[PDB]
Amino acid sequence: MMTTPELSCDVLIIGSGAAGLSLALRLAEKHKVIVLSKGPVDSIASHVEDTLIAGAGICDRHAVEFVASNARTCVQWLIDQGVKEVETTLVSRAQNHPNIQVLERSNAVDLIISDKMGLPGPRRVVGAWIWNRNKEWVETCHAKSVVLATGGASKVYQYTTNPDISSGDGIAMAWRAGCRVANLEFNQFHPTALYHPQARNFLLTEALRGEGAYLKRPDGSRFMPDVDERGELAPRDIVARAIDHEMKQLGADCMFLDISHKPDDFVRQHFPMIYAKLLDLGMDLTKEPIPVVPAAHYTCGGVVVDDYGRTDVDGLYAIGEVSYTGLHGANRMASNSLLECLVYGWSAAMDIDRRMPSVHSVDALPAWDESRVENADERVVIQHNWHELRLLMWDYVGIVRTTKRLERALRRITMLQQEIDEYYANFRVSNNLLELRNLVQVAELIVRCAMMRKESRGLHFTLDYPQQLAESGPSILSPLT
Ligand SMILES: N[C@@H](CC(=O)O)C(=O)O
Repeated sequence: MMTTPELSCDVLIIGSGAAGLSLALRLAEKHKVIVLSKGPVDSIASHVEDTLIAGAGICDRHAVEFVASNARTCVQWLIDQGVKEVETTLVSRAQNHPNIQVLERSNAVDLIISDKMGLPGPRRVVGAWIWNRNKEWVETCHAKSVVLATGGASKVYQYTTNPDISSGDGIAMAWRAGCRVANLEFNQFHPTALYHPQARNFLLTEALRGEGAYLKRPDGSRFMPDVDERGELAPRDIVARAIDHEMKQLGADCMFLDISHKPDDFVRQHFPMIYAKLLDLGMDLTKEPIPVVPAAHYTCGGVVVDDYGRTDVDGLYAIGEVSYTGLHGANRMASNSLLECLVYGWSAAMDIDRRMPSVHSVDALPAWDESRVENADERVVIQHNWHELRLLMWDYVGIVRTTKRLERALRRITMLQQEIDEYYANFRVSNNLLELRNLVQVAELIVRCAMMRKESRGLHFTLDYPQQLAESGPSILSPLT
């Protein structure tokens, strides 16, 4: 049962995006930090008002003012660290810091909570079990504090702009550890991702439509003027809903983006990189329409945190897209996702620093169960379930929602949960199984938040409740009820 941990640190940071790496640089000035990477590593007043408007009336004003007031000093700190040229600096710094150990190709399995090993005092995180992909075994990491910085949950959807950072593992682990989550119905979709077998999540920018690109049905006709007087210039969420409608109504695999009516020099001049990438895949931006589908892009909800980035579990923090701070409300304003992870990283660091002397090391932790069950055919079904989840979320908790579609999603999600419990119990850990467990867990939370909201607001659009409620707030789920 109890054994000496393979790994020990003062702060375990799960996730290696901008949020995780910038917090790592802050804390590693004083503390031993491990970073787990899944793969290779205007006035304040107007910002506040713009954020509140973007959030469609359910922003937490306290959080909005917190981020807007501290934005400039936290961005200056980032610049002084030596500044996606931000990622180049952060990755280089994190890999060359004496007090940071970057562990690549390692997946957190679950958080180790003190009350499950008879430690006295209020329950707190004391470490995590970690799947080492190169060694194919589960290790134990002792940590005095743990920070979730794993990104969002967009991978629950079959189309996603950034799959490698959107598996929802931080949200699922926090839920299993007893944390509230919130606002998981507010998922931002990019309207025009390239639909091609070798697209590698390539995005067609809205600048194409800004310069006059048309959005076409498979038969060549333009659908945007039929639904919005601004046509292809409508706001992002309106374009995404229209594409979703056309695809589902027509049973079409994709819509099409076409600038071919513009002269060829106009196209090559304004979008040289887009023109270059598409001809490499066999598509001519100056002659033919480009196949596009919407794609899940950003999770405005997540693990509930306070001003310090503290979750409901002592010692456990969450910053960046994995967290729900209240900053965003029902939608996202562009620049706020970076400001959020800098400001809450600063305040998390302050709290972690002040808390550290009171935390005493644990010299023995519960080892991972043997988990030796193996059936090769059942292992293949894990992949079927993974695809089934991502498709049902696209259909039933997608861009356009209805009450009856949400019911179908919850029914299937519940079935998958019960099957996972029944069929994969004590299965040997694998990346696919961990991802399936987490995707299904977070899908349940997403659909339960979407079902709670009896109105259309921001990123939550339901045909059954087209209007906004006069008074509203966030959708909060508790695992303790
Ligand atoms: N904090 C990053 C994403 C992340 O790593 O959570 C951003 O949204 O800018």
